This record gives sequence, structure tokens and C-alpha cells, in this order.
Amino acid sequence: IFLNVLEAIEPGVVCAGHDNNQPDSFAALLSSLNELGERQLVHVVKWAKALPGFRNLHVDDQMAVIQYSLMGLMVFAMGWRSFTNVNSRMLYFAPDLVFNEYRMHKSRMYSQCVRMRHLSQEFGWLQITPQEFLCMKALLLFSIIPVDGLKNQKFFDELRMNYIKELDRIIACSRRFYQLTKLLDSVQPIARELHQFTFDLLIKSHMVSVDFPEMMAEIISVQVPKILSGKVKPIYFH
Ligand SMILES: C[C@](O)(CS(=O)(=O)c1ccc(F)cc1)C(=O)Nc1ccc(C#N)c(C(F)(F)F)c1
Repeated sequence: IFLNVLEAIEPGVVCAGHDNNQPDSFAALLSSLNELGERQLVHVVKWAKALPGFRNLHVDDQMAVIQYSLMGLMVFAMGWRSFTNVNSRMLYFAPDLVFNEYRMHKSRMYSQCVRMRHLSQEFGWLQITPQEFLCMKALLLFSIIPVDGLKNQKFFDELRMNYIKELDRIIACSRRFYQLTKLLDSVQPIARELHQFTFDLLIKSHMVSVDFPEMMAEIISVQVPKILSGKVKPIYFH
């Protein structure tokens, strides 16, 4: 049942709407990445609310959790797409927004892209199955919270424990659990760098001609600073 549900609600392909015949400039690439974030968020919200037990969370906690984990969720899914499509050769953000070495450099996110390709490669090196991927991604949604707790922290804690149990069931083993939890932890440092980069970019967006959609601009200025200031922190296993 659990896996049936995860497979049924998994989001489909999402395009960035990037004009590929235009020069690879910083402004053009990040305006497209920003738009893609706006588009993937829409799918992530519907995905999360359809997750087993998610609705048990307080309404305000639901939105908060989705916004705090959006970056990591997108990174993880992206690494899996790149692995399954181009075999981690390039970064497959969207069918119409694939990053090669030139784009990695022009986006001024080269170092982060390298780490993301490393993650993508892990899917191959660890021979991660579609089921493991699905369970792990669901767990990622429940991996970052306010140090002072959510409105209803007990429900969240209960749910997170349940999802950890499901990952354990899919594996069933100790070596595998060690490897998968290590992989999940590796997403956070990456998300953090993207969060920092995104924040700085928003602040100076008017000077570098980069456009940010409404919802992304709100999340970057309201939720992301909470993470960068230490009020909201990821839940590491190790
Ligand atoms: C630079 C940026 O455009 C910032 S953003 O999308 O507006 C954003 C704003 C706030 C967040 F919490 C998360 C993401 C970005 O990280 N976009 C983005 C778009 C698509 C994908 C994918 N797939 C990813 C990444 F997760 F893979 F890095 C990142």
C-alpha cells in the first residue's frame, strides 16, 4: 500500500520554459531556474499533501515543512533524473534546461553543480532502486524543522518515525540503512549552499537582471533566512 501510494503520487516531468536558442548568460539561466523552482513548487505541494499521514500535520506546519525542504527535495529528484536520463553526465534540471560544463560555469553555480553531479552519481554507485528513491525522497520532506519546534511537533515526530520505518521495510540490511541514511544526509549541505546562493542572488537581483517569481521571492525572504540564521535546521542521521 505505502509504495503503491508513493508511485501513484510521484510528480511527472516539469519544463522550465527556457529559451534554448538564446545565449547562455547568467541572467537568462537563473531567471529560468527561478521559474522552474516556481513550477516545481506547485507539484511538490500537491505531492506532499497527498502523502500518507501528511494531512495529520497542522495546516501551518504543512506549508512550513514544504517550503523549508523544497530545495533538498528538488536537488534529490534532480539527481535521480540526471542519473536515469543522461547517466549523471550532465545536470538534468528539466528536459528544456540541461546543464553542460559551460552552463555550470555561466550560472556561477559550478561548485554546487559538481556536488549535485556527485549525488547523482551515488544513485548509480549505490544501485538505488526506484522504491528506495521514493521512500528516501518522502523522508526528505520530514528532515528540516525549527529548533523551537512546529505548531504540533509531536505529530511531526510521529510521522517522521513512520517514514523511517517504511525505509527500513523497503530495505528489508544494516549496511544498506547506513548507506541510505548517509546519502540522505549528503543532500543537506548541498541544499544549504544553494539556499545561501539563492538568498544572495535575490538581494542583488535588481543589479544582475535576474527575475524571481512571486512565490519564490516570498520563500527566499521569509523562510530561507530562518534557515541561514539558524532558526530552522536539518535533521541529520549521523
Ligand atoms: C536558484 C534557484 O532558482 C532558486 S529558487 O528555485 O527560486 C528556490 C527558492 C527557494 C527555495 F527554498 C528553493 C528554491 C534554484 O535553486 N532553482 C532550482 C530550480 C530547479 C531545480 C531542480 N531540479 C533546482 C535544484 F534543486 F536542482 F537545484 C533549483
